[PDB]
Amino acid sequence: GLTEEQRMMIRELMDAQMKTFDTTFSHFKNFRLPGVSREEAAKWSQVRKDLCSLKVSLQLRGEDGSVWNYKPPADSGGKEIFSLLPHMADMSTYMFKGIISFAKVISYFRDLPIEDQISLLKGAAFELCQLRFNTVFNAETGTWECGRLSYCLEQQLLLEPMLKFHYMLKKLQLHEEEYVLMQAISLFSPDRPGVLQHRVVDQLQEQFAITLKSYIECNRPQPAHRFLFLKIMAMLTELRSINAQHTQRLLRIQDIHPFATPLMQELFGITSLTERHKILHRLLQE
Amino acid sequence: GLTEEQRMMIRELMDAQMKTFDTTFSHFKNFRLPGVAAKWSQVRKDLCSLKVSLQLRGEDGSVWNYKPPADSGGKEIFSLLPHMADMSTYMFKGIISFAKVISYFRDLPIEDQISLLKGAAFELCQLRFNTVFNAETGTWECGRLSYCLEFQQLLLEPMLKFHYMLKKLQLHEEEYVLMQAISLFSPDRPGVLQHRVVDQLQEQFAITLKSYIECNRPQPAHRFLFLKIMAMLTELRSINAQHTQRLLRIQDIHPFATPLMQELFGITSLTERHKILHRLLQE
Ligand SMILES: CC(C)(O)CNC(=O)C[C@H]1CN(S(=O)(=O)c2ccc(F)cc2)c2ccc(C(O)(C(F)(F)F)C(F)(F)F)cc2S1
Repeated sequence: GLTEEQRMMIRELMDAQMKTFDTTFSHFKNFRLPGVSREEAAKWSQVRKDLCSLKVSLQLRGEDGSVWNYKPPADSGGKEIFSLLPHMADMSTYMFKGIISFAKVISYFRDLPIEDQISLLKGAAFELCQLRFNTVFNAETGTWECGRLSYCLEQQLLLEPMLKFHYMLKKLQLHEEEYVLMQAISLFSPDRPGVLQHRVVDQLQEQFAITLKSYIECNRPQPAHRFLFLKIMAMLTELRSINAQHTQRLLRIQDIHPFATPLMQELFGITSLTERHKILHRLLQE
Repeated sequence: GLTEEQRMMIRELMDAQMKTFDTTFSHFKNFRLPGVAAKWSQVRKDLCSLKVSLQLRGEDGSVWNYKPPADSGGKEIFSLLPHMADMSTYMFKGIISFAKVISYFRDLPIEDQISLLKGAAFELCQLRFNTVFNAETGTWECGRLSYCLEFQQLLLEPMLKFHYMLKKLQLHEEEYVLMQAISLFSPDRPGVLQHRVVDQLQEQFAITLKSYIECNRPQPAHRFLFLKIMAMLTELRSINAQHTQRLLRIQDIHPFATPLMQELFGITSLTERHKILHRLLQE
């Protein structure tokens, strides 16, 4: 169906995925859990909007069958709005370490300069996390099934860009190979801030895009999936728009309530690329 | 009507109840929680019948709910035990404080103070838990903490039957506190030397309770109330004997009791053998 170069490209991405994506969250342990001025007011009013827009309940299923469940608090008008942030900080960081490992194991990425690698990971980390999270998303129950951990959502949610993305991507019933090809397309994005070898990255992305188009023609019937490829490219455009939204969101919260882990500060630009990104450089050279 | 001596007696117990019973459970903190041989066949039969889910409401409105694991079998049946022991110890410390602020109890030799406390701790705890028990939901509403029952099968557990039965009488605060005093001043407890004084004390609290009822409960619903309460107390003594035996069987195959519980229950001269009690009674 596809060429041998195309089959081997997929095989490389699928290997990279099986090796670095802990699908059952079996190594995500020792994480934190929620406990048992005119200019500043404008900041707090905005941050309150950023957080109350997405509400989930936590479910922790014990090995024995015991179930711990965390229902979030209402906006009383204080710090309670930040109860889930250290837990989300640990979850994001775990997910990011997986994504750095994923990129690192790909030859086309490994063969790029360290500075380009850093810039590509800074620009794509969140996007790759969401695509990965989409694979554990249950659209019937409104839940992300993260092994023993579950995140249960509480047309009200269909307005929230992040939620509409998960519901829509899940609707496409994508294959493991298609999710992984979406990951490469997003990772090898030439238009990222700080990318030097723009030409090489553009030729790499186009080859991943061609392989995805070719994979759809060979593996899917006629013609229900006629525009599946273009539907996928639309989702990635939307994903990049949610990424810009999410960076402004995170930075605003970080500004009034510091919560990001050391790796999150590096990825998001919270206070010479190798000098400003020492954790990332270590992780890439391991 | 009530005599001046009876009115003062109620007043004192009521004042002792408020000083020593934190009904909102606001000072209950730093407690353990479940993690995020034919004796085993009997110990499992003790634990299984008393199945509860735990709820924790934060000041913010946030709620942590714990659903327990099923049997077979398996050390998972001992999940709520460290927590239960922390809650018990906290209640027993309030019961100890309750006894201490009572003049009638203070004027007793330290050995009898220990003997009465060892005999009544569980009984007084059960009486105080009944006041926070909601019979409509089967929940002990202990402030931020809630213990919810997971039917004729539920009623097969005497401790659980006692709670529904006692709640049906719809007792006043004065009646609950007089029951505590009657159960505390039990002359028949092991090691009680001052039998006569304790028995005289018990008869005056029982007389005070009878007088309180005649003076305040004239409704047909409350006919025979005094004798029902007295039958409930005898029933509470029976449950207490069964509970001590259940605890000793659980502790033997799975040690969980705090140092105060080991003292109160016997788990291993009176003042030396009960150092913590002796300290608490002096402090
Ligand atoms: C008043 C309250 C209690 O309602 C406030 N809302 C919450 O505490 C919801 C949590 C969960 N979510 S979420 O609902 O958007 C979500 C949950 C699970 C998922 F897998 C994906 C999204 C989330 C996601 C990212 C992020 C972050 O990326 C963000 F803070 F946005 F930067 C983080 F990981 F860095 F923290 C935060 C949250 S907070």
